[PDB]
Amino acid sequence: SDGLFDQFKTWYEKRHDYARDWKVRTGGQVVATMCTYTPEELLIAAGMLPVRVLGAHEPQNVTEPHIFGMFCPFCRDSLAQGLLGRFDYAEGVTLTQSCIQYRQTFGSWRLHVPTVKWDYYVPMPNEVQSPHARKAHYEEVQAFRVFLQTLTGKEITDAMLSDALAVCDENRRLLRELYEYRKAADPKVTGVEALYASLTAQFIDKREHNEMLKKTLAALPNRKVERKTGARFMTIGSENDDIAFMGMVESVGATIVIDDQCSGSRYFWNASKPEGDVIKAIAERYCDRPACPTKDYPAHTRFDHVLGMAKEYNVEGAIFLQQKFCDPHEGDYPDLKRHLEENGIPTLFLEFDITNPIGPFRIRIEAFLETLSEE
Amino acid sequence: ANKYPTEQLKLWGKAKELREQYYMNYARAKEKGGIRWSGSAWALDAIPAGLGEDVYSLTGEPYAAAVAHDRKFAKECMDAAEAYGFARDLCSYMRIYWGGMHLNKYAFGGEFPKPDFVFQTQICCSHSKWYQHVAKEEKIPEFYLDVGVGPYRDMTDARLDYVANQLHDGIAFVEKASGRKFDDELFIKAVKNEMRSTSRWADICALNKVKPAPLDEKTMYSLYVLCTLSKSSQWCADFMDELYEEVKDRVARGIAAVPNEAIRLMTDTQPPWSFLKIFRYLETYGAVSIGSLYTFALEGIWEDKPDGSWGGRTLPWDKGIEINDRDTAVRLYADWNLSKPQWQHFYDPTIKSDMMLRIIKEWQVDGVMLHLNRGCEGLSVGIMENRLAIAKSGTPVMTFEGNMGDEREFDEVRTQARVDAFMEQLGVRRQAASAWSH
Ligand SMILES: CC(C)(COP(=O)(O)OP(=O)(O)OC[C@H]1O[C@@H](n2cnc3c(N)ncnc32)[C@H](O)[C@@H]1OP(=O)(O)O)[C@@H](O)C(=O)NCCC(=O)NCCSC(=O)C1=CCCC=C1
Ligand code: SF4
Repeated sequence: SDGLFDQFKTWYEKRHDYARDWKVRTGGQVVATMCTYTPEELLIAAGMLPVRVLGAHEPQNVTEPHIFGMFCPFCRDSLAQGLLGRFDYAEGVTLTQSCIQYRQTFGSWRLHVPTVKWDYYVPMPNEVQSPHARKAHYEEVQAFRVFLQTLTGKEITDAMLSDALAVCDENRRLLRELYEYRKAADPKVTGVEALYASLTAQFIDKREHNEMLKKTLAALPNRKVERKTGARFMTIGSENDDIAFMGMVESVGATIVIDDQCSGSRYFWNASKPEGDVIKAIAERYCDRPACPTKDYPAHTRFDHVLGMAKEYNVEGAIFLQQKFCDPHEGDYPDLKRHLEENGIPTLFLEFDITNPIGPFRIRIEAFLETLSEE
Repeated sequence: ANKYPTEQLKLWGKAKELREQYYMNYARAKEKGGIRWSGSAWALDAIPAGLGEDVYSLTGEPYAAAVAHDRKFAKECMDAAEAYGFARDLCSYMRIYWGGMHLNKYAFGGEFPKPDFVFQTQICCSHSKWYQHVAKEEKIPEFYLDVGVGPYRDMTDARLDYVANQLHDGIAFVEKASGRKFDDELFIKAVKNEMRSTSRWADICALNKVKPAPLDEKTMYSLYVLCTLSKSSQWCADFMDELYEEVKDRVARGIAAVPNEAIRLMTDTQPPWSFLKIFRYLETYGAVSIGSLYTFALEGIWEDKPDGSWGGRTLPWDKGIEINDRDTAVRLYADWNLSKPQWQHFYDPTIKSDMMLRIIKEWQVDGVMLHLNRGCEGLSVGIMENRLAIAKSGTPVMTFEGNMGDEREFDEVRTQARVDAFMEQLGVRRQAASAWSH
């Protein structure tokens, strides 16, 4: 009703218009980014706007010659956005290594999207638990810096990197402050509103996004809550960026109070540590971040992260949203499910294609709510 | 009609016996206090070899492939994994392996033998998840080597450092997990034998460039497998040398695997293991498969030769490079493995496209049959871009959908009809070419 989050909703709906106008105002380049491990500080320091590729959740046939249909809907939907010309304003494309399926989106995009002027693949270590991974990633981040300096012909100094890191860390801290409100019994921020904020963080200028988050937080102390909370849900998955689906969940008698997904907490959760070598601060922030399943071995540190979030936000039920064919999350799913259930959190499993009729999922959510109402 | 002389391989029985002995040794490892470990065929098995000559692996994918050849047992294993709760679209080898562990049945008889530890390479996402479940169910230590440092051609000092330093951690891990002291001499011998076996497998594959091909791919599946069992063993290296001598003699005598050879085909990844009869069917057309990047380089290690051709990689000691200490051996061992051709498409599918185009040229291939393998994300990533690159090149190329480990996603009838249509296509193209050049 009060429209507090409308700016984030507009930014999401009009993301492409925003990027084009950003180029007019700043004269900078736009870079299509893939996977949340992209070291965006480096792109910001180089004067560029990082915009995360996401899907459109509409029917598409353009990817069949490029990606075999055994691979997930997200990697195909994402590639379709490039092939359809919807990122034609982006001079660059970059991916930082995680899931192997996503690497196909990057490979096919750099080969076939005719507006790409440059590309870069960052082989971030997967084994962030190794004592050698932070040194390796330090050198990867430095190498990307050298690449960007060469590409733009402008020195990217430590001061420039430190200013970009400050902007990113402020965004991460502000998003965490926003999330704090979701711990209340009657949250002043819905899960949908939190999602608009955390997703747009990934494709709006961070300086502009931080200003909007600061306005949002200035308004929350006195914001009036009219809706009833209903059941306290957690959403768990890879990306989880279908806001329309989340809106259905919150309309049937529930609130999504926390999440484990790259549209949300897994993107922003930790700020960097205070540290004088800015390359180390940047590289280690990503290594220390809650891990993608692909990067979570030998220990399943994710299980403790997810359960800790569930307890801190007083979750009553956890909903696994899984992309069809998603190997990293499929590999973790049976035992993550058991871990939550053994700790008193009932779970629900839902699987998604590029598009999905909402009717069947709502029936499942309503049946899940009836189960919570009994024990 | 039979234009070429043909002969069965003399070392066939030995190839089969070495593989059977490998599986029996894993099961019997404890009778004399041996060590057992498990991990991928891509694990760096010279590291556990530093712990003794009685260190026996079970490599996960070749074991699962052996199970997949027994359709009934593979179905039972997959059903057990599904009962635990795993998605049926996960890697079919991993599901098979998991199921057989829960059923507690070994394909070669007896209980499923418990490994002492997991020693794994991680490049495919499923590489960790496979053994995380195993290590939890068996309650054993687990070590993973992250080899994800990007294409070999782009390698830096720091990337190689990352892999080498992890290998030093792996040495410490296997010492602690086993209770034994690592022996540099045994380790270095194992590095050298792995270099020998993987380069020599490539040398053997390179002999298949001649007409007639001395080996057919179905036969090769019983030969490339040895390096997937224990590439760092003396037995595997020595057998590769012996096999090379036999295949050289076949070339010298004009011996064809397929006496009516008229068509040379190339395949790609992971054939459906309970349907290898498709190869024999193609032989009736005079079609021989000369191999694939998979058969040649799942373990084979290659280099560019002085004439530009592809052949086995030069052993360091034939290049004046000494290997006389642990640290030197670790870094050379890391570098050797990072050059594996079948790791490169995990980063850049065009590297594999170019490798496939090169095989088509150097092995004189007439047509390409690509398996769109729903059972293996790791070897299937990029496959459609590879198909496109072959299609643009002018070489005939077809696809068929399947799953190497799960027959429920392989349609025998449709696939055979697609392959028969492809043989017709190759005949039509030959008629047109003849008619145009008179
Ligand atoms: C055992 C097998 C499955 C089947 O074998 P066979 O079909 O040969 O059956 P058989 O019952 O044993 O013998 C009957 C046959 O012997 C023939 N013959 C007789 N005398 C012969 C002679 N003197 N010379 C030549 N041939 C001779 C007869 O003609 C007859 O054949 P026929 O009926 O058609 O006429 C075999 O293909 C094999 O080992 N595959 C490897 C599986 C595997 O482990 N792969 C590694 C996976 S690792 C991996 O994927 C990854 C790793 C890492 C990362 C990701 C992936
Ligand atoms: S999907 Fe393929 S590459 Fe990955 S674990 Fe399975 S057999 Fe190995």
